[PDB]
Amino acid sequence: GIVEQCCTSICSLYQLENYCN
Amino acid sequence: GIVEQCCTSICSLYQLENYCN
Amino acid sequence: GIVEQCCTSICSLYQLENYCN
Amino acid sequence: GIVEQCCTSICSLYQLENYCN
Amino acid sequence: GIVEQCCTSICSLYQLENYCN
Amino acid sequence: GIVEQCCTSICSLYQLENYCN
Amino acid sequence: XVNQHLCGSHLVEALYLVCGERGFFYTP
Amino acid sequence: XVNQHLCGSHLVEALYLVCGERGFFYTP
Amino acid sequence: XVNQHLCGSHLVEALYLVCGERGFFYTP
Amino acid sequence: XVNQHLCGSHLVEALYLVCGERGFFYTP
Amino acid sequence: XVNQHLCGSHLVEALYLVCGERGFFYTP
Amino acid sequence: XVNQHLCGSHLVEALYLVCGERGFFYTP
Ligand SMILES: Cc1cccc(O)c1
Ligand SMILES: Cc1cccc(O)c1
Ligand SMILES: Cc1cccc(O)c1
Ligand SMILES: Cc1cccc(O)c1
Ligand SMILES: Cc1cccc(O)c1
Ligand SMILES: Cc1cccc(O)c1
Ligand SMILES: [Cl-]
Ligand SMILES: [Cl-]
Ligand code: NA
Ligand code: NA
Ligand SMILES: [Zn+2]
Ligand SMILES: [Zn+2]
Repeated sequence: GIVEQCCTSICSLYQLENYCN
Repeated sequence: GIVEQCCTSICSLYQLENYCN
Repeated sequence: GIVEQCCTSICSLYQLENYCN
Repeated sequence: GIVEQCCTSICSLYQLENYCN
Repeated sequence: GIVEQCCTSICSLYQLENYCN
Repeated sequence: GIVEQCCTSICSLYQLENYCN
Repeated sequence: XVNQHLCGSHLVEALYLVCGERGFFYTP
Repeated sequence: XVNQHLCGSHLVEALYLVCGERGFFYTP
Repeated sequence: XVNQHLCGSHLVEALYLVCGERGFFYTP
Repeated sequence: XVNQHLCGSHLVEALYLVCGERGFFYTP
Repeated sequence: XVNQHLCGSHLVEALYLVCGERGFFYTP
Repeated sequence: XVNQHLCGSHLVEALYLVCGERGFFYTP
C-alpha cells in the first residue's frame, strides 16, 4: 500500500500519481 | 459531492464518516 | 475573541502571543 | 502527557477527546 | 505575484511550477 | 541547509528568521 | 474555486483522521 | 461556519508555533 | 526535539477537529 | 505506528494536490 | 487580508511538493 | 529522506508565518 511504498522510501510525483483515480 | 455538502455549512464528524470506506 | 480579532484582518505572530499561556 | 500517550502509539480521535475542555 | 495569480483564480501544477527555482 | 540545521534539533523562531528575504 | 480548493484540503485531512484504517475515496 | 473553521485551523497551528513550551488555550 | 514538535503539530490539529466548540488546552 | 500516521497525513495532502479533479484512493 | 493569508499557507505547501529538490521562491 | 521531507513541510509553513510579507527562498 501507499504507506509501505511511500513512508520508508520517498515517492516521486509519478509514484504518488499511482494512487489517483 | 463532499465539497458542495461541506464547504459552506460545517459537516459533523458523523457526516464525514459517510465518506469512509 | 481570537476569531473576531484574527479572522477578519491578519494577526501577526506577535499579536497571537497574547493567546499563549 | 498527551505526548507520552499519543506520540509513541496512535491515539484515536475518541482517546483524544479526553483532552478537550 | 503568486497570491495575485493563484488566490483569486486557481493555479494548475504548471502555473505553480513557475515559482520553483 | 535549513533541513540539516533544523530537522533534528528544534530551531527557534529567531533562527528561522535567518532564512527570510 | 480557490475557496473550494482550500476547503477540500481540510476535508481530506479530516477524512484521513475520521476514517482511520478504513481509508477513503476522495472523488470530486 | 466553514470560514471560521478553516481560519481556526490555521490559528491553532500558529499558536502552537509561537507559544512554544508555554502552550495555549483555543476556546474560540 | 523535532519529533515531538512534529507530533504535537498534528495532535493540535486533531484536537481542534474533535473538540469542536468545546475547545482544548495544549500544555504538552 | 505514529511515524506512519504522520506520514499518511502528508501523503493525503500530496494526493489531494497531485490528483486534482481525478481524486484519489487512500487505503492504509 | 485573511483569505490571502490562508491561501498563501496552502500555496507554500503546494510549492514545497511541486518544486521538489529545486525549491522555490515565495514572495508575497 | 521521508523524515526529512516531513520536517521540511513543517519548516516551510513556519517560514511562511515567521517571514510574513518579506517571503523566503526555500533552497534544499
Ligand atoms: C509527498 C510525500 C509525503 C510523504 C511520503 C512520501 O514518500 C512522499
Ligand atoms: C472538518 C471540516 C473541514 C472542512 C469543512 C468541513 O465541513 C468540516
Ligand atoms: C497566522 C494566522 C492564521 C489565521 C488568521 C490570522 O490572522 C493569522
Ligand atoms: C491524530 C494524531 C496525531 C498525532 C499523534 C496521534 O497519536 C494521533
Ligand atoms: C494549490 C493551490 C493552493 C492555493 C491556491 C491555488 O491557486 C492553488
Ligand atoms: C517550527 C519548526 C518546524 C520544524 C523543524 C523545526 O526545527 C522548527
Ligand atoms: Cl510530520
Ligand atoms: Cl484555508
Ligand atoms: Na490509480
Ligand atoms: Na521559476
Ligand atoms: Zn507532519
Ligand atoms: Zn487552510
